[PDB]
Amino acid sequence: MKLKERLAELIPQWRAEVAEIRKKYGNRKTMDCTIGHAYGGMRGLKALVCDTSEVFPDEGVKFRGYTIPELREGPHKLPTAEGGFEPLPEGLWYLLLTGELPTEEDVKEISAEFTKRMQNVPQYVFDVLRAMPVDTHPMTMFAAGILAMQRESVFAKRYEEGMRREEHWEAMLEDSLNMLAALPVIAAYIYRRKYKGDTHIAPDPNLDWSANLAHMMGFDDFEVYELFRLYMFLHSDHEGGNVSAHTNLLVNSAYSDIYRSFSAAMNGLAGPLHGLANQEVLRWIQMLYKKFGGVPTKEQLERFAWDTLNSGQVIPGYGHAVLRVTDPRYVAQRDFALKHLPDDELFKIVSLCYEVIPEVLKKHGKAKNPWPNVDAHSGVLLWHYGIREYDFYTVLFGVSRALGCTAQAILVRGYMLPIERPKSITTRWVKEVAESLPVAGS
Amino acid sequence: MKLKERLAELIPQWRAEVAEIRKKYGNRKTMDCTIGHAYGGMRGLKALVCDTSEVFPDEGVKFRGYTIPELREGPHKLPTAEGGFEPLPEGLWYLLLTGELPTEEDVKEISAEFTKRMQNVPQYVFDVLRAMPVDTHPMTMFAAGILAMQRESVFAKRYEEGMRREEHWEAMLEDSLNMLAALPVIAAYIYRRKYKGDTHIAPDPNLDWSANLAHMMGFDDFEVYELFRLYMFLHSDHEGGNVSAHTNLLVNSAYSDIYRSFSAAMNGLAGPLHGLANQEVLRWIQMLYKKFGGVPTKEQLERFAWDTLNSGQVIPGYGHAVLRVTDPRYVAQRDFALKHLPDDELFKIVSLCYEVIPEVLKKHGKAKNPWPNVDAHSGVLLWHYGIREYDFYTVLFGVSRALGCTAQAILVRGYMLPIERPKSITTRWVKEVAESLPVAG
Amino acid sequence: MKLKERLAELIPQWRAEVAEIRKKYGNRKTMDCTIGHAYGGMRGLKALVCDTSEVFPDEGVKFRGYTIPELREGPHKLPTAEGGFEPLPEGLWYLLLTGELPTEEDVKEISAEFTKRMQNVPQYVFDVLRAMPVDTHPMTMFAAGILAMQRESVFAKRYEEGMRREEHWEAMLEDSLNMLAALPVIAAYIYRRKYKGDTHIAPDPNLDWSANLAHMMGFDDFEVYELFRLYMFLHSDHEGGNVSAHTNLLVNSAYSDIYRSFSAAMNGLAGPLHGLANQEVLRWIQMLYKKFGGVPTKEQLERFAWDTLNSGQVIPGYGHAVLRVTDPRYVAQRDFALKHLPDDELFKIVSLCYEVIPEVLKKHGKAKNPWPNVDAHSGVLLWHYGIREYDFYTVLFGVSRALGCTAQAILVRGYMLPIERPKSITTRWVKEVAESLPVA
Amino acid sequence: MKLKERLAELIPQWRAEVAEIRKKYGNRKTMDCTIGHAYGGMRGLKALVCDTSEVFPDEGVKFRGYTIPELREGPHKLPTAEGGFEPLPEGLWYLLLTGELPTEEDVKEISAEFTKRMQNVPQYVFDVLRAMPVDTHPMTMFAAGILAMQRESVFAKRYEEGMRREEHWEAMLEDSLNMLAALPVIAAYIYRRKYKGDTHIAPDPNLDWSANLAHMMGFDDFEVYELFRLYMFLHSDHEGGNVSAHTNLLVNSAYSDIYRSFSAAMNGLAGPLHGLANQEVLRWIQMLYKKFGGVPTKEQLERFAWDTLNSGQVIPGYGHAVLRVTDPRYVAQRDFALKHLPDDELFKIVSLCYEVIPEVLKKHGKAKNPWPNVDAHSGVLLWHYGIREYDFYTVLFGVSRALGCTAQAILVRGYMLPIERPKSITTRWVKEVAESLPVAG
Ligand SMILES: CC(=O)SCCNC(=O)CCNC(=O)[C@H](O)C(C)(C)COP(=O)(O)OP(=O)(O)OC[C@H]1O[C@@H](n2cnc3c(N)ncnc32)[C@H](O)[C@@H]1OP(=O)(O)O
Ligand SMILES: CC(C)(COP(=O)(O)OP(=O)(O)OC[C@H]1O[C@@H](n2cnc3c(N)ncnc32)[C@H](O)[C@@H]1OP(=O)(O)O)[C@@H](O)C(=O)NCCC(=O)NCCS
Ligand SMILES: O=C([O-])CC(=O)C(=O)O
Ligand SMILES: O=C([O-])CC(=O)C(=O)O
Ligand SMILES: O=C([O-])CC(=O)C(=O)O
Repeated sequence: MKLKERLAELIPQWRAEVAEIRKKYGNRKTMDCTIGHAYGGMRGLKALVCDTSEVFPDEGVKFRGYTIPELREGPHKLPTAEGGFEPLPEGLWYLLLTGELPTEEDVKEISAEFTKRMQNVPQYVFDVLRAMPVDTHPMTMFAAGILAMQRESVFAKRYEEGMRREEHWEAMLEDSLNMLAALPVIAAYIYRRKYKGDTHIAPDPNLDWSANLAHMMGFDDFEVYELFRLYMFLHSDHEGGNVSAHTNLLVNSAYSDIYRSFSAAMNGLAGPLHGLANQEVLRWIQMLYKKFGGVPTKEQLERFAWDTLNSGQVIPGYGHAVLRVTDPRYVAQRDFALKHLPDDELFKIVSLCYEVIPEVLKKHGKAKNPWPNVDAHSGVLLWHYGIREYDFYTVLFGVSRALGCTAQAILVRGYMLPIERPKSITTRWVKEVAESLPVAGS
Repeated sequence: MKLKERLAELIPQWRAEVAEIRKKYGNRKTMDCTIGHAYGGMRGLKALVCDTSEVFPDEGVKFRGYTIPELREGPHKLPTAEGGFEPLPEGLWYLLLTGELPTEEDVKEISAEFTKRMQNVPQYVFDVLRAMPVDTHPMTMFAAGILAMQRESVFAKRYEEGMRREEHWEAMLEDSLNMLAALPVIAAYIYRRKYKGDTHIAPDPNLDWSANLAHMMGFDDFEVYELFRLYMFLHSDHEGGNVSAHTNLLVNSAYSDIYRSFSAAMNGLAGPLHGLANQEVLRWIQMLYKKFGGVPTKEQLERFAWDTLNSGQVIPGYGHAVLRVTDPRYVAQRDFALKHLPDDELFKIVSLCYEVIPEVLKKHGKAKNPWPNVDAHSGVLLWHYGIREYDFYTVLFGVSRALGCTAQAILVRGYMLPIERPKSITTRWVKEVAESLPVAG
Repeated sequence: MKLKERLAELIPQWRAEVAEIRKKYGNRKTMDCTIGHAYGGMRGLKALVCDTSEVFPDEGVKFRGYTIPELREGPHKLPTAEGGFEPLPEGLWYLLLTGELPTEEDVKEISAEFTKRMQNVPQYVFDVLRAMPVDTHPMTMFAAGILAMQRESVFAKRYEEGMRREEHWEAMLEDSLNMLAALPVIAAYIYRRKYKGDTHIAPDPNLDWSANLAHMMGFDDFEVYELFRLYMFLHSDHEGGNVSAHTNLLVNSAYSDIYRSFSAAMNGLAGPLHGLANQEVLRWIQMLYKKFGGVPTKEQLERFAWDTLNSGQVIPGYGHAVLRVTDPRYVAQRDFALKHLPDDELFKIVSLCYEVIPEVLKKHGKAKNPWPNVDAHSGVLLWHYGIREYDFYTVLFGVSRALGCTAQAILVRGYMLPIERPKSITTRWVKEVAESLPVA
Repeated sequence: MKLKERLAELIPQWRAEVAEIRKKYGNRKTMDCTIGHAYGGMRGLKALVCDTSEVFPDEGVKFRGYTIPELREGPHKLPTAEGGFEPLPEGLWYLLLTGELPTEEDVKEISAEFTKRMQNVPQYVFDVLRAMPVDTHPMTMFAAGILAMQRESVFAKRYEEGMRREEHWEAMLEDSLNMLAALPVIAAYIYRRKYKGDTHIAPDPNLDWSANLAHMMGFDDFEVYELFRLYMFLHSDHEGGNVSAHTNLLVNSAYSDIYRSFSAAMNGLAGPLHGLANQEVLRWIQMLYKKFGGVPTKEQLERFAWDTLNSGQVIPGYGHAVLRVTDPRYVAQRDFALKHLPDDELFKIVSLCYEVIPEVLKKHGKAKNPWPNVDAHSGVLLWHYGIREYDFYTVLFGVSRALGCTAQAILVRGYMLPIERPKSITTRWVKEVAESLPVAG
């Protein structure tokens, strides 16, 4: 498999380079660590490594150096499905792992690997899923189902039998192949059992990964396959500092396998502060629609935005700190709606918003960035094609972000990064010492 | 419950204090952040707040200011079971939450809440546990059963009903009582199914929390109860920077409830680098006894230690970097053995090790610490009484450590600390800019 | 446990005696092995060892030298339940193992050990039984339940860890205590699921083993407790050579643990020539009662007996492989019935058969034994007290016969007897050499 | 089906021949019965009839007069798979029942019958299997599933309804066909659940019986299919007197159906001294290999054999109750290894064992047969092809041995042999009487 033969060459180089970076430049200072950082969620503190994606506050997130547009269209385009436009997550994943663009064949090998292993979800994983009351939240069911599959972990097995640190990444790749293949199956199982009368649709062995997720949920239109593919591409990764990506690295750092690290990560993604934005945006949009008995005019939408902001509320999906431009992930999805559903009422509102809202956020002047993010666009897309089960949206997210998390975990284990072990401090000590302490600088 | 009425008075005070500390001293620098932290798992980086316990290099861990001697023996001794000597975790928990020492009444209220609530483990939790093949690792079973119980989360439900941040700690507390009550039942269920022929022993409503775990695992000797109480006490908390306590805090920072954070924390505990040390020690002691056909002499042990150190190995249970004195958690456990099982042979090796290994580690001069930690003593105690299922040792650990994780989670949600969102950096950026960075100093 | 302390003395002794026998007398001839033996199910062949019991053609079974009357009536009467008359099987089991008569206190130890270990049937055993469809034959359910419990086998675990032959008996004893405690629980569960609407009754912790089976099956009655005690006493053991006992020895001889060897045995007891006769007697008694609208005359019964034989059938409950006199196991149940239900009409038919059928069978002139065996009497007792689930009768048998199976397997492992592996022969060889062989 | 048409003529002939023999040659003496026989496991005592096969002390097994070479290569080579070399068990079975060598067409009739009925394993058997904890030994799982399926016995249903003794062999044949079809499915379910992540592969209707078992286990190489064919053939049958065959006859004799008689026989095969030796052989080789970190010297193996003897353990894979020479089932398997895997490490240890272990057992002086048996060789063959789960090896044996068990049960109910019921004797009797008894010569 190209993906592995390649990683067999690159990872020992990278390991040597990281060893060199630690020895030679370990003592280079990047910043001051303050009291503020400890009480402030480490916000700003350069504490983590991640090589799969990087946010440039001018341009947006980039995957191994490449912009999102570049990878969606033009000579840098990632391989599609036969007769498709949208880039397959399978090829995206190859990129995150190798830093290199995959060929057509490279991607067909990953799709085949995911397809073959998609048949190897253990029966007991379903037994476990069926044991959970049906009204359990989908993110609980999802994480639990992932965790139960831990019995099949090749990393745990091999760790216990005795394996060199040099082989960690190989076992992590093998487990990641297995778990990634499992996720559409588990997710679909949950979807079907909760929402669609407990009727189960098997994988089609001719579909790519994302499309199979759609097929197994019960959607077979070409457009939905294309949506799923795009969705999975865009949401795959976003640095390592978000709660879910961080949890993954943290639990991985103790040599806990991907089933443990990833399911932990999902427990994190399930949190209301990490995993709900998509849904809140959508719910808002639909409230607008109900309020104005249809699409509002440019004027009505300005009047509403002003009243929202003046009673101290936020406009969902707009105005998050890190960027200073429009999220490429938003732009990609706008592009998709304009092509395949331009006359959708709820999307018209989203389109009106893209025109109005940043003009209102600029003249209100409370947001240093007035532009939308990826979560501003996704909801209407799902809803249009009849995926209307808000709670489940976070599962879809989780399915995508496993691309990032597995790639990251394979790499840091390839690099042989040590256990994540910050130092906590007590308020007792803060109060003892704070006066004696230098201000940030000197 | 006094604990609640008390937290009602204290947590607003602590919330206002922490606001003030952030405003007035946020800009105070504690240390240099380096490349080395980012590629070194943040070793040393004062990035977290934990007010439940603190490690002093020259004394050991302290719980809310108080040493282990103070609480176990000393002038501030925590309430025991009737007839008992060892401190009840129920009172330690009270202390971790309030920073104040419990009365006998306070401990009984907590004991009584854990007992009542021990009857409220949903049937579906057992269904889930049973659906897992019996040869599944017990820490996977443990974390999965806890996670399944997420459906009963009061936090989760109240968050969606819409609730002020001001009330977070109350929901966290409620869930924390339910979960803690459930942990012994889940852990016992796993033990009985895997190791004891799938026969199930119900909670005794007259036993404290620790004892009930022993009871439900099928051990009713007073000494065993006393061991369980001590164990649960010693292992309850060790700062917030360790993987499990950190995982707990991290996932909690997203407003995920205690079942999600604690199950996640347990996935980290399951990690070979975090959860196995007392087993490794015990097997080490067990190998010595096999090798010398009994307790080695001073001289056999010294040779074997020097041989060990001269092939680049470490001696398990000894020579950890943070302490510079013997871990008081080790001392308390040695005190227990000397008193209750002094002729146990594996104990005799452990005790001999206490004399011999520090001397060999001083002479060898490589260790900045020649002394043992908790993990060097805990195995032979468990094994003495017939808890011999190595893999399950991490579950006992987990049960104890829930006392600390719950306390820390209740607290930081009282404080209303924000989400944990550090910044990641690229090797690409480091390789570019490293040469142009100042050196720390 | 006195039982163990005693076996700890006795088995080393017996093992040395058996060694001595094999060395000094191994080549001592007992009988001729013939072609009839090989094609005739080994009838008469002294091929096996059993020290628990011996079946005398002209006297009946003896348990370690002691007759049923000796142990039920006196002058060597075993301990009873408090206020009971019937011997407790706990006491019989003690005697089968040691060859010594138990004290009262020795029997309470065993009762208390069964009661304690009764609480230790694994949940997964029930899981297994519930997965069997409810119309499954109950002997199928029984053997499966026992076999599933093989996962808790101490012999199996210890064998793998490494143990010398001398230690086998101790592992066999531990498993036998666990399994024997389990059988009443498993039997009751099957009974209650099949026949009593799937409601389940726990062990009562102040009942002996036999009476706990009755209790858990739903019958709380002194006479019933007494019947079960007697029943379990009587079917306990009957030499080494019957199909169930022999199956147990055979599978045991390859170092398979008691769950394997006993479940195998129950597969054999489930067989129509070994375990169904109780039932066939009852049905035949009920047929008589229906035809003649009550208890028949001696004339009506004789006709019906002749009509049974002319239609090519056996008269059930009569005859035996080796017995040639009235089975003492029959007589003991006759005494029970005379005492507790002498006006019961089915019983009346059974009693009338005792006077009439032996004459019929003597004249018929085929049967080598014209007298009743145990199976002639058991059904009408069970039926009288409200146990009417015919197929389940063989389970009760199974629970009892466990007593002798456990004792024998423990002993033979104590002795360290080797694997049972006789030589087979072909019909081709026989045909070629038969003329040249000597006669016996 | 030719098989049945042929049995319908042959069995009445055999029935009558038997009846005549019982009548005419009942009192023919074959040998003396001794105290030795009663206390020595009947060793040598001609106490059973078997017509499928006969084990010669000095040559090993013959199936209906034919040797293994004769049927595998020799002038009377059984039909293979298309493009195959190894003989198919389907044809050996036809030989066992009829005494006649099958055609191509007769073997395809049986293969097709197995294939068709492979689909008819009830759902409840799989429910029973899953109800068992996954760490249950395979041989217990195998026996239990077989036993659960007793519900579908035609013989037990027809017996309960009233059926003549003459229709017995017919009901036994119908049941055997169904059960034999079931055993690969049942065996493969156990293999998959325990060892391959609880995913399940359906039968392939284009495969013969042995190959389909591999297929359903997860192994599809031709050489693997060939190994299974040879394996199922070699372990089919071995006289009446082996513990499994005899347990089957014993239970059969009370009119218990094949599901009861064969599950019973499997509880006997599971014994360390019987079929479980194929597992024990590999466990023993493993301990060897670990002790000397690789292929040991002659001296190291010598020392190792003796240490197992001196610790009161058996050396698995050597010895036999009738064999007094190297087992031709062994020689056959060696042949297979030399051809297919001559350089395998484990195979080298087995080859070494063939020189050394007989030498040890001669000097030790107790074994009547110092040479290897079938179970010495079988494990290494499977291990080579990636079937390394040695606890499963006795299940494969069982699937094969069902062939012999079914052939014998059908025949003996055709002959109408009676219940097996030898006489037991007491030790008390032996003491009193022994001095008076004649010495046998
Ligand atoms: C069932 C099958 O498929 S094949 C054979 C069984 N499988 C095994 O490899 C088990 C190991 N082998 C043995 O135990 C024996 O050879 C068996 C199982 C065949 C038993 O057969 P027996 O006829 O009782 O053996 P044999 O007549 O040689 O026994 C005489 C003595 O030799 C010993 N002996 C025989 N084979 C072995 C052996 N492989 N290792 C150690 N001791 C042995 C016996 O234990 C006995 O010792 P004892 O006098 O202290 O009781
Ligand atoms: C138990 C039993 C099967 C043993 O049979 P056995 O060892 O073959 O007995 P015998 O040596 O007395 O058999 C000789 C003949 O008498 C016949 N016979 C024996 N008992 C008989 C009976 N109760 N009714 C009719 N005929 C009988 C046999 O069928 C045989 O007939 P055959 O010569 O036509 O073949 C036999 O006595 C019998 O069939 N009994 C009835 C069933 C029963 O109640 N069994 C309980 C067993 S504890
Ligand atoms: O005891 C532990 O788990 C280690 C620990 O607390 C820490 O390093 O902070
Ligand atoms: O003894 C026999 O063979 C038949 C019998 O009565 C029994 O097994 O109890
Ligand atoms: O064990 C026996 O006696 C004969 C046999 O099956 C065997 O070698 O498998």
